[PDB]
Amino acid sequence: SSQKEQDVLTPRECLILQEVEKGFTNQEIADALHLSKRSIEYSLTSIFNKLNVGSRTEAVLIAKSDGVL
Amino acid sequence: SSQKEQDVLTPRECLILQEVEKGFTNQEIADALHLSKRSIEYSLTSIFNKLNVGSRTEAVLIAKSDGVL
Repeated sequence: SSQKEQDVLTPRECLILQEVEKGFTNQEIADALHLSKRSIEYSLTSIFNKLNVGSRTEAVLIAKSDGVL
Repeated sequence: SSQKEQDVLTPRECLILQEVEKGFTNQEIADALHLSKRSIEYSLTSIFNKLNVGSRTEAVLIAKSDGVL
């Protein structure tokens, strides 16, 4: 639970991460969740707060750092 | 030379990567190169092509994947 950070996030936020950390971008996340590059960006900017991510770059970076991918 | 992909890039493009792969975002790249979020984004979107990066996410992701950070 509190051990995790990238997966302890909200279900969508976790989906967000996996789609960024995937190795594409927020646009692919939108494409994945069926949202929009506009919609997920609002989740990326908030993941900036939640995951202490810089904006998106850490969302994908920290995942590998942790061992997620 | 041809072995590298992330660092074989243009001097700026390499600087771009290191600032994304750093663990902040393109905005920190802008702030690092003293450009702008609007100018580096133009480099990120082209690094999409150069590095085969998905937009920016791979720029920071693939770095760790390779062992850059």
